Amino acid sequence: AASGSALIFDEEMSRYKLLWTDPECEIEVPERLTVSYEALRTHGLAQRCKAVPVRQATEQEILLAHSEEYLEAVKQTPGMNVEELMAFSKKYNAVYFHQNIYHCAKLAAGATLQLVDSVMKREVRNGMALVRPPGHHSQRSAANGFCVFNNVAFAALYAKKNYNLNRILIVDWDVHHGQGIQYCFEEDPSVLYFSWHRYEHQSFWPNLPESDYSSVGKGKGSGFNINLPWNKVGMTNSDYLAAFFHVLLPVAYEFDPELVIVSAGFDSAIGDPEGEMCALPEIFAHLTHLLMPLAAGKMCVVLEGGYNLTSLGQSVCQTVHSLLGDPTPRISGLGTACDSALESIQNVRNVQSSYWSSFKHLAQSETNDIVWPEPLKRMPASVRTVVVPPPGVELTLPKNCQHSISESTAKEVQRIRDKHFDLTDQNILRSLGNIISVLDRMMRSDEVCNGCVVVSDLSVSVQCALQHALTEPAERVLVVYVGDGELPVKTNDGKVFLVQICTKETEDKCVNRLTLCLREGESLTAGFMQALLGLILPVAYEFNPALVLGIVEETTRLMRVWGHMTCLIQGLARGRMLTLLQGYDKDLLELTVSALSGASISPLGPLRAPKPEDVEMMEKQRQRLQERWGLLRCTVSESW
Ligand SMILES: CN1CCN(Cc2ccc(C(=O)NO)cc2)CC1
Ligand SMILES: [K+]
Ligand SMILES: [K+]
Ligand SMILES: [Zn+2]
Repeated sequence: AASGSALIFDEEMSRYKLLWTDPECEIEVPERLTVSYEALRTHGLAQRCKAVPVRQATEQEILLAHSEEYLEAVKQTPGMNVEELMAFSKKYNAVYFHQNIYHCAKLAAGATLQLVDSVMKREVRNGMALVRPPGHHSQRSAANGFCVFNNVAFAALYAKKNYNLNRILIVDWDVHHGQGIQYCFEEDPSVLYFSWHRYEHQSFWPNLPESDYSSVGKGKGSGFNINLPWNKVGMTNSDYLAAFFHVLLPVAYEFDPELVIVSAGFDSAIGDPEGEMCALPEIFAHLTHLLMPLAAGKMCVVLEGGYNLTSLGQSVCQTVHSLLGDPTPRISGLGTACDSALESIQNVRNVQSSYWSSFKHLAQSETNDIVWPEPLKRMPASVRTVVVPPPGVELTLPKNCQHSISESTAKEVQRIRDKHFDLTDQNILRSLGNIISVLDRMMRSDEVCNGCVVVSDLSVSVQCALQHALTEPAERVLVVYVGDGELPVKTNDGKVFLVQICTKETEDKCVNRLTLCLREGESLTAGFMQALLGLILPVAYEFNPALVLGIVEETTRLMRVWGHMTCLIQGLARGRMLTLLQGYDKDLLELTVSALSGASISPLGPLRAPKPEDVEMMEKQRQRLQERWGLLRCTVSESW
């Protein structure tokens, strides 16, 4: 399977600029490209990507998305002087032309096609194109908002034609609406377009009625256009994550795309003068991370906007860091989305309830200057994953996993058995030595990121893992338990949150436990994913653990969702996760190690519908927990 990350960039795309006074376009400058590539170099990220050369898009490639009349017109701009270039530009809204912009527009588009080919040919796993001019405002016969040709639209149309793809997802996280992409695919159910964007009740450029949440697509495309308008500025990390957990991700995992393309404008970041939002550069590590289990990791990230040179470089690095599989930064201070964002989210979920199973329960009453801290260092672990199979069993491990007891650790095991345990089963005592050794190599280390240990006795293993973690000290521990019965886990001090997926319906009592009893049958997969995206991840992100403890008891239908969970759960605690598997199951063990190690997750297939019984259970959990954990909210709360 595919390995690295493509980086596509050429200096030539910085060789056009604005040649006259125009306050509407002053902000789009060649330095955006130079600063972003130079920040990737500074952080050692460009050196770790496969450089793929740019090329020109061909005439027939441009005609996939644009009219002969418009291409013929743009083709004449290289021969124009400044007066003619100014006259030509004024025919369009917020765009300038330059003798070299037609050349550069061909390169930005070809650069995007190069990335698609590298990913679809399995030459790389994923990649990013750093291009100018941007694309997503560009239309069939018009330049618009700095865009000449619609780079990302090309990518989807090209991938449809040349790879016979039937489902492509486009995520536009630029702060502006990509109306050029919306128009291109508005009737096409094979391309799912998602956009959030500063809107302010249509007072913000481009000032379009059809940028609102009620534009869902047309004809056979109904439901495959998703607009989330931001009606106030200052949106934060919590607003962006709420948008992902409660709108985009549920639909994207149900759609099950074969390719993901990101219209990656970083004018949605803190400090940007166009966006005026407040999200930290670190959030793009998580927006990237949360999408990577789709389409077997096949993701093409295409630069659009972003005008604060500092804000821009940091966000580009956080994105490539994530494409490279480096550990995600911890996001602190998360909570409820603001009221305007909850209104936008609840309105889009309601209008989309006719088209997506994650929202269908909503349709019937029966079912209800600017500064900020520099991002910290993200170093990939020497060995990413450590595994301790049962004694004897050697396994075929990925190149970045490794088998594991020191004299010091042996003394600690004896101390613990002497005070707290009596037990002499010499292998469930080797268990404890392995748990303590692997945890020490996770926390007080830097060399290892996560690990998986097979165990016999859950209660002493869990207790030893949990207690050793707490005194390390890891401030908070998220525990994810698949199984029944009660663990030696205390949730009465705030330092532990326990998620439990079980078979017997348990009444929860306090707001530090989430207990999900999902029914038996075919819909267990969709129900689990709905719970993961809409309940588990919101709470876990708000909790912000320093360690994730996963626990599976011996008794297998979740063996189809476990990979997605352990991939997504690595967005917490910088990927520091210890998974305890009770008993040897080679498939589950190999899958756990696969996902812990950063390998691609196999797709689920287009998702069925969850049972209404399960959706009712999940929304009762949300109602019970969302006052404590506001990131769970996907509606505006009632005022007194
Ligand atoms: C406040 N207004 C808003 C719009 N603006 C023109 C404009 C700027 C940036 C983009 C873009 O595409 N950014 O990524 C598009 C149009 C002029 C003043
Ligand atoms: K957008
Ligand atoms: K569409
Ligand atoms: Zn933009």
